[PDB]
Amino acid sequence: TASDAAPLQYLAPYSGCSMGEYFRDNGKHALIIYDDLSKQAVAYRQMSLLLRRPPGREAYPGDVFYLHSRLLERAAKMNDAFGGGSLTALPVIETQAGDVSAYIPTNVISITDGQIFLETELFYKGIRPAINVGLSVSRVGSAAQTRAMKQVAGTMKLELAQYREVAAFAQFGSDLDAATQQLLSRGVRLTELLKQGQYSPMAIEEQVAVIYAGVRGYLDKLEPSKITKFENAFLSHVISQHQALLSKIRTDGKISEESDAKLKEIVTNFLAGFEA
Amino acid sequence: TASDAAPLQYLAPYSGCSMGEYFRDNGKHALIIYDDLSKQAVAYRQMSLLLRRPPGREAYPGDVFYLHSRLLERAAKMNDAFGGGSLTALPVIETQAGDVSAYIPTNVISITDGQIFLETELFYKGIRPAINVGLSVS
Amino acid sequence: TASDAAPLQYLAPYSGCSMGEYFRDNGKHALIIYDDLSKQAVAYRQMSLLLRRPPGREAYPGDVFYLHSRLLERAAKMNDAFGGGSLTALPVIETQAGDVSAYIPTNVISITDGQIFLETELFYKGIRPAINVGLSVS
Amino acid sequence: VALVYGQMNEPPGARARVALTGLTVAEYFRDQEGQDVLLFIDNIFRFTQAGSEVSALLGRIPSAVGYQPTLATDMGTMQERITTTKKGSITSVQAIYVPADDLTDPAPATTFAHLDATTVLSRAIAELGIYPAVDPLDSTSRIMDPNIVGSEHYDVARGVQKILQDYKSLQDIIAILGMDELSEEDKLTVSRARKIQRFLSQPFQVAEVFTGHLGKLVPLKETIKGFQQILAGEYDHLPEQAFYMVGPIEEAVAKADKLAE
Amino acid sequence: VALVYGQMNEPPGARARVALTGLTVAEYFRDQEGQDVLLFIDNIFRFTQAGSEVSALLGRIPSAVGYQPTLATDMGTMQERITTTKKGSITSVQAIYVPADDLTDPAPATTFAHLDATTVLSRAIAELGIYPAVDPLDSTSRIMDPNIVGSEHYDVARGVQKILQDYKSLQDIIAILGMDELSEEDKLTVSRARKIQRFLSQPFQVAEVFTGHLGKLVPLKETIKGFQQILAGEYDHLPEQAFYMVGPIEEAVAKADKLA
Amino acid sequence: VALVYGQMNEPPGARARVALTGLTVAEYFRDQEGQDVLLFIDNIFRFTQAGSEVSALLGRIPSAVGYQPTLATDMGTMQERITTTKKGSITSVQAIYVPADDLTDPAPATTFAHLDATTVLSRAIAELGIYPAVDPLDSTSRIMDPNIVGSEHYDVARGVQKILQDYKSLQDIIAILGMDELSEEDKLTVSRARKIQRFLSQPFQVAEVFTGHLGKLVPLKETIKGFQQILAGEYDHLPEQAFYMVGPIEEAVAKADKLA
Amino acid sequence: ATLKDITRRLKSIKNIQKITKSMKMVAAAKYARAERELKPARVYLCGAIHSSVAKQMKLANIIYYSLKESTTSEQSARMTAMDNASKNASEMIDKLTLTFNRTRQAVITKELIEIISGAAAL
Repeated sequence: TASDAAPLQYLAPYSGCSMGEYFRDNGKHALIIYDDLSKQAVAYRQMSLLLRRPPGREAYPGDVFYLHSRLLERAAKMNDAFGGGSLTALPVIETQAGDVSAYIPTNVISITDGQIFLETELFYKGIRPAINVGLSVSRVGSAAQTRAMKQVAGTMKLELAQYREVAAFAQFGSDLDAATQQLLSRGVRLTELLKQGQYSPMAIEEQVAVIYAGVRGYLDKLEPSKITKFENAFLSHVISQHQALLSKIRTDGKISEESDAKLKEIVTNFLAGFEA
Repeated sequence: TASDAAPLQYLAPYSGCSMGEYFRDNGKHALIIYDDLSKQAVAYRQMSLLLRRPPGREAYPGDVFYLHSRLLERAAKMNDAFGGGSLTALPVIETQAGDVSAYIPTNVISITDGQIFLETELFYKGIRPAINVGLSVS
Repeated sequence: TASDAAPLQYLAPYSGCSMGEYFRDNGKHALIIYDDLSKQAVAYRQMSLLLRRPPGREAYPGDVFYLHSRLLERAAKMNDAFGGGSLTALPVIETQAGDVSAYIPTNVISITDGQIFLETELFYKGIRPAINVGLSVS
Repeated sequence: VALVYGQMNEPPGARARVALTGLTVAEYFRDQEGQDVLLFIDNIFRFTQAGSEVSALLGRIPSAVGYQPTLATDMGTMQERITTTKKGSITSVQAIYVPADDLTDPAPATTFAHLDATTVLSRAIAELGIYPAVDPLDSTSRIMDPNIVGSEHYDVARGVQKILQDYKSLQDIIAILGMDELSEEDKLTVSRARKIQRFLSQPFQVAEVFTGHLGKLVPLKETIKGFQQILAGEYDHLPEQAFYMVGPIEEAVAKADKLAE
Repeated sequence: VALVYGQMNEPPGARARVALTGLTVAEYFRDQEGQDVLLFIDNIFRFTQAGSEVSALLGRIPSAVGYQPTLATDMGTMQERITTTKKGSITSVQAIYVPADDLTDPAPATTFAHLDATTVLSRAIAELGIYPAVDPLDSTSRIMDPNIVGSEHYDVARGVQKILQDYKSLQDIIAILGMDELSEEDKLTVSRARKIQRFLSQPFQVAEVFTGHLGKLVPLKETIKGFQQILAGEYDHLPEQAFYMVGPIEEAVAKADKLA
Repeated sequence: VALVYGQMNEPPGARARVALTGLTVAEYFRDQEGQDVLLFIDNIFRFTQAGSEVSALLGRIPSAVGYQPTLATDMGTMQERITTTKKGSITSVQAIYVPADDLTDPAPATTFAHLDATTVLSRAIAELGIYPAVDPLDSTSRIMDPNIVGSEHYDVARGVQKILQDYKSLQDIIAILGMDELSEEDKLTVSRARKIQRFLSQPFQVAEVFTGHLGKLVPLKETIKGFQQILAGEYDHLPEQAFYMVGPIEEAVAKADKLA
Repeated sequence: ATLKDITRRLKSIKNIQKITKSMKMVAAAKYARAERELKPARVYLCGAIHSSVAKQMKLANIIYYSLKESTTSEQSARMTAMDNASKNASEMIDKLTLTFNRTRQAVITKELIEIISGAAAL
């Protein structure tokens, strides 16, 4: 913390890394969150300059890139020959006025496999979590999604990208064709489905059930203002009454033609209930 | 003035201040205009760099705030116990491209008891004095 | 060229100039083409930062205008009493994004006796030479 | 109330320490007496400017923006004492100067992490005559949680912020393209936003010399409700001006009449 | 292929030199065996950055934007070893990262001083299913000069692009006002353009283990003819999909047959 | 005329002192002969630049933008001798080169305070074809006082600036949307402003080879007048082009006939 | 200029350019419809429309005429007008970006030069 000498703030991430390596190496899986790499960079810069090493841009030492790369590379997926164990790392970087190109944000972006970009404008507009879906990325991609998710994730990703093309028009769309007027609607509902309260992470099966609902078109006639309420209650319902379908989805790992049909009815009857 | 040595330009404000305190400390009233505190800062900056004191933000000494705070704190209203005299100061600062957020401009705006901000836009427009109502305060 | 030490890139234009000067000095007429003064300027700046001279606008050393004025002052038209000879210089300067206000371009415009500005727009649109007839001058 | 002072007429040194003296007095009542302390510091930036002023004479290569290389740690070992413990409680209100108005300046920037609630004031708001000039979209509190203030409190707050954000985005655009083309749906949020923008101002009891208005103190429920109604469309008839420099929503209604002529 | 690696954990000096090491290797297949080697530097920006780190460490004053004082020489001493000598030639495909999307940033700006062509891969094109997903209007080359590729080559190329450009124009119209105020003329530019767009796609032998399709290595001659004729109007009767993922025009013809 | 020169080809020290030298010559006529002098200097910015050239060599920590910490005092003890006194008069005209066009540059920035009148030239205006390219809202003169130029002069002067200032704020919108959406009233300022802007230009003998027109010299009362009328709406019927490149207003009316 | 100032305009002129562009596609649409409906009727921010009539300003059979015409001309006018407005917004988004990057760069160099200047005076 804040009052601990620079060197301890400097070290912290490595000493935490080692701890996570014990799991990685032993066929076990470990997750590590560095919060933040921005403050540690500062700690390091402070010692560098006090030891009088040469300062480069932003007063950072020439080896600041090497401080993080040697840290973030220790995260990896081993081979069975080595135990198949892993170390995933979620490093946090604090940008300034959204300057993702400032020095440290540039290094770390350049080192990692993807970025989840959060934005104030989004946050205050009601999108929480504030993920900017267009600029966020996952180099690993689907190589890491489940077949269940992919079954849905894929068309969602696509209507959203499509909405993003037209979104700006909405607010002045004094007379748009029903083609694009369609994408605006899918656009705002899909967006409302991505919203989420905190401290309540969902089970992959619950996420696909809800995503399926709007992606399939079921909430298209529903009011944007209600999707948050719909999902909540809809999900409360299937987590209550339908734990056998979710268990299927879960197990079968995908949405069978059957479970597909069962969901159709579950949502078309719940929706009816819903707008009574 | 312009050809006087940097140290004279630097001192000038403190000199003039002291002549104003005579009135302030003797139950009389004085008004001092520091025209301007921008050129003094430059003088200070010059004197200071030539002494080999490491330059700071914008090339000025790390203590330019202090340079002006020390001076302007002297303008004051004494109680009857001290004569009830006073010293009122009207320091001038020159902005560039009407940018009042600038470091020096704000350094000095954060010492005085208000500011009168004049804009060239208002001036050309016919509004003279070019006082900017919104940005000036007391 | 691109692979010779900066000092050689820096030097190159002065040497060529001296060769053009023989002709100028003997009633003859030479033409010198400096391509480009942009890169000579960065070669000289590499030298200057390595010698530790204070970097200024765009990190260029304070004397880069003179790097160029000295060179281009040597192009000249002598009168009969000195041979009538002459040296004509067509120095080249590379702007970024058509920005003709940059430090180096401006420097050089303030030395030569006109410019020939070629525009990228013109070039694609099929007008070549991509000369900008309103902006260019002699 | 005990008072400790190291003003602007002092040498850097005094300025680099008064906060310590002040804070030390406060820690006594927290620990040795176990009481509930209220700590006011105006302005903590001065502690950091003090240090930057002697820094070069201490022989240090400057960090960015002229600051000393030990800014954050210097701030850390201090800010970490200004805190509530199990022994006593401190409620610190620290004024934080923002050089050149730039919130990213290493100092203001480095201080956010030490706070649980932040009130960001803006000259752009002040310039319009809206006091207190708090920026509604740049101010935050760690208790703005439905689990802590309640959903009515929470939905209103966020409701007010969405509309001000929604209006911020349109501002630059109706600026040029004008307002006709806007959807009645969107020219109502321009309305409500402009009224909220005002309903957020308030005549302070310590600024009558400034506003020429009697200071009003509004109770938490009068606030939540007033905004709830503006957001609800319950005053789309009153004029914006009726909402400027008033306490509770009823004064906005009364002021409408007074303005009614 | 020989692979030379300078991983991100390596110190500045290592990521600094590894592109030279790779260079060394390639120079052999040219100066010792006089081949036409291919050099791939991925990515050219990290080369430059490694340069700055090393520079800063040696305590030299950075220049504009924080790069090294020797940015231009560090680059030149390497780029220049990549050429066609009498013995053979090294050709380099360099992956470029543009900082801040700023093409006038010193890193990128310096780099273009040496480039003779750009290959712009485009996500948009990919979305058309078109692959390779190269952008026919954004990708460029210094040697696209009739004085270098010859008038024929030069004209076909300039023919392909204009048509592709024109169609781009119409693209806006089509979607809004609907595809028909379109002239006997405007309807042909589209048709052909759409045939062209496809004829520009192609099956790679590298992706055979996967596309279940046979890779094609079309020859330059075949390339110019192909497009020549489409421009010409020789296959206006052929249908679009006849041209998707094929090699030489001959295949466009035969695919049409199997497509009745 | 006495001529003193230390040009672009001299080493820094020469350029750093020739001003002093021309200056001294002038001081002699002023004080030793009580003479009315005229002192032309091209360019006084070069003296300061010269100073910046040697300053590192003198071993000084640089001030902002790499200039010498003694910039102002150096300008000062030099500028302060270029002045009229009780003994003699010195009318001095000094050209001040502005680097990169930046008037916030320490050199030019520090020079404003030494003048009584300033003529700030603009690339933007020059590029519009208006010569001299003087910025009307940026040039000033301590004589622009009603009690010195008379109120007639003082009111036309402030009249012209007010309309150009007004035109200036409309420009942002004119820029995306043109004039259509403009108020009938606003469009009249625009018309008048564009006619005042053109009438401010004029052919110089010295620039005849470039204007293609004969140089003109307009008498003050002709200027005060011509501008009154324009302001007063006495020429709202003439076209802008009538006012471009002319002397007296009477010539602007004529040009209008010729334009037919 | 301030990167934050420049990013405001850019932020907004980028929007104005997409709005404006959208308004033309609409204006073209209606104008398609109109040129057709116009055909028959003769056998019986909109540019300088409302003003042109306004200045020169100081049944049914013909009412539907002046109407059926005044809408082709209008939807024509809005169309071109919004066509050039985004043409203007684009020259600006390209113009401002250059000012943004000159400043962006300049700000970084200016700072470093300040640091280097102070370090070197020790």
